[PDB]
Amino acid sequence: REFGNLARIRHVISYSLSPFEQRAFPSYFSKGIPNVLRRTRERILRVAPPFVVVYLIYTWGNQEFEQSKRKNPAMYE
Amino acid sequence: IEKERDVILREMQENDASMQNVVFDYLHATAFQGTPLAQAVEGPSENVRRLSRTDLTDYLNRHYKAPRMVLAAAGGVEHQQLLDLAQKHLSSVSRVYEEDAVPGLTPCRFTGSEIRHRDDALPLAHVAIAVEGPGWANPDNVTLQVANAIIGHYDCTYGG
Repeated sequence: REFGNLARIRHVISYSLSPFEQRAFPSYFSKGIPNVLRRTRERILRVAPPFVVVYLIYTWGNQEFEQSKRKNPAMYE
Repeated sequence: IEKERDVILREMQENDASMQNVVFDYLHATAFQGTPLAQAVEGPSENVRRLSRTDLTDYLNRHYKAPRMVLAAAGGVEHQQLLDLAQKHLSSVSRVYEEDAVPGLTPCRFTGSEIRHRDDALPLAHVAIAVEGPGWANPDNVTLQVANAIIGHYDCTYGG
């Protein structure tokens, strides 16, 4: 619970650099756009199609409501 | 060479088992990374195993030059006798270079960084924190040594 002991770690070596000696935006675009595009490829098929169904039945509900608003010519005499 | 190579492998294992030397080597590496000052004195085990006699002869003929040698004597010794003996023995050291392959001192950058070798099975933790020093020729060495005396040192067996 306390920061001194939480888990048992053996033979693990961590390397770290100084924030004032390394850049804050290292390859923000060249290595940034492929990363976000890869994430989009990984998690685009599980998210988008439900919202496509939302948009489809949204338009369908609006169309049916407007058609119920519209009358019919079943009243000729 | 083979026998002492086995000796160096065993001594590297022993020094790996020594807590303070590992931390000082880690500090040197993480402070002077990318420079010839990061590498330890004993060197990596791969270079120890792959090093040959011709590399030793190259090091002897490149770095054991005359003007970078100081013959120092202290005690019941006469400087005239020492100079005569040095003229007798250490006259021919071949200060000249093999094909004018003269090396040169290059500055080594200091960097702010850390290395953390976590191994929780060990009983105690050794931590070294340092900054860039002044160098040998800088007159701030006396002041920084005085400041180190202000901070002091302690061992658990101190009677203070």
